[PDB]
Amino acid sequence: TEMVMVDEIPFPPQITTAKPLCLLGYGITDIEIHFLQIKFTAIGVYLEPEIVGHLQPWKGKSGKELAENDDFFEALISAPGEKFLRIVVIKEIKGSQYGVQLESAVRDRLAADDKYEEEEEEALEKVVEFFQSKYFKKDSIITFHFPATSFTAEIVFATEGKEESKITVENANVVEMIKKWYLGGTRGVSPTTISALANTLATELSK
Amino acid sequence: TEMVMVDEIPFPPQITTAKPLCLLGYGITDIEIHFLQIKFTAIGVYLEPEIVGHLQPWKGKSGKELAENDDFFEALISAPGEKFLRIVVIKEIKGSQYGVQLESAVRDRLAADDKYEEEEEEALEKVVEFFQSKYFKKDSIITFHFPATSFTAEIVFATEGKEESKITVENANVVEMIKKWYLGGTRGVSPTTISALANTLATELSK
Repeated sequence: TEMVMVDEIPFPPQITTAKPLCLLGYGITDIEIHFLQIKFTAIGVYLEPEIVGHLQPWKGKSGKELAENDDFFEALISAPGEKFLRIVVIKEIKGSQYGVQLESAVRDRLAADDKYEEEEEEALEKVVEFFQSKYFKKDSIITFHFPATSFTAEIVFATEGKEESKITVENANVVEMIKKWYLGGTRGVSPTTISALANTLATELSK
Repeated sequence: TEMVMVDEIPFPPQITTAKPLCLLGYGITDIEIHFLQIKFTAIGVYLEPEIVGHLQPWKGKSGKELAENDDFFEALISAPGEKFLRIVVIKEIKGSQYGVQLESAVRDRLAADDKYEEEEEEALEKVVEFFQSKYFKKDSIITFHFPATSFTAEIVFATEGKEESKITVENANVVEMIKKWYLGGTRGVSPTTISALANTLATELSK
């Protein structure tokens, strides 16, 4: 089966964790400023096809109204089942620059919920340390696997030449805010990914 | 004599037009966002040493107070004498992306002064057309020469391989707003260049 080209970067149409997962959304992170676009990463979102059954309260809704519906994305983020994010570096950067973008996104959300406590701080520190020790060359790959059987996340960094590097995040709140960074509707870091997911899910939910 | 390294790009310490001109300020254009710096261009500002005599109303002022003094930079922009800007591309871009940044900076200033009239529009169109036909490879060089003897500007684009390409801007108002884009104090496109000029001129004005 053919790779899906996401802004000229190949993505598998299916990934298997504990279950077969389908590519149901993809997009990029970028900035458009001074009449210029600069692309940072490409993203693929992999979900169980059965997620359409968990999202039946939104059947008949269009992609445009699902794209602006933060309750919908809240349900998707918390739906039961396996989930997997695949991120491919476009602009080379220091690992610690992604670390701090992540840390700031997670800390901000924890603080807003008053959940920035000892365990969250310790878990987030371990994630920051993990990225601090990496260099994100172009086509490097970060993956976030969210298993259905625990409120944890396994983070893998892969780059040609080196062996895969891995950590497991054990704090549920930190794991939730990582999911929200990428998947929280109008607050997601990648509006293109949100629109693709929302359009793909609206179509599946109409059937 | 040694080249002056401006963020790893060489700049002559002196350029000769109608008169010998000294490098009195240099800096970069950049964006700092998402905990990351992206550098667009390096700038050198070349002025007659005699400009210190035209700026005597600001003698005894420090670099920090000259850096926040828009009357000072207004006097520098309009002072008599030869002036030369040298811009070296760091991030490769389309010519039309610099064209539109320029056009938007000039048009905005003309509009604020209600000077966006037929002649200005025609002159600015010719500048936009000039850049539209170029590709700004890294280390390409844009120079703006402002002669003391007319209210005009000669723009030169140079890149290795190709011959120099040149146009002459004949509209005084457009030429003034180009100078202000780069040199207008707290409104300049390059705060680093402003600070360097202001510190260099403060020191010379103290002698």
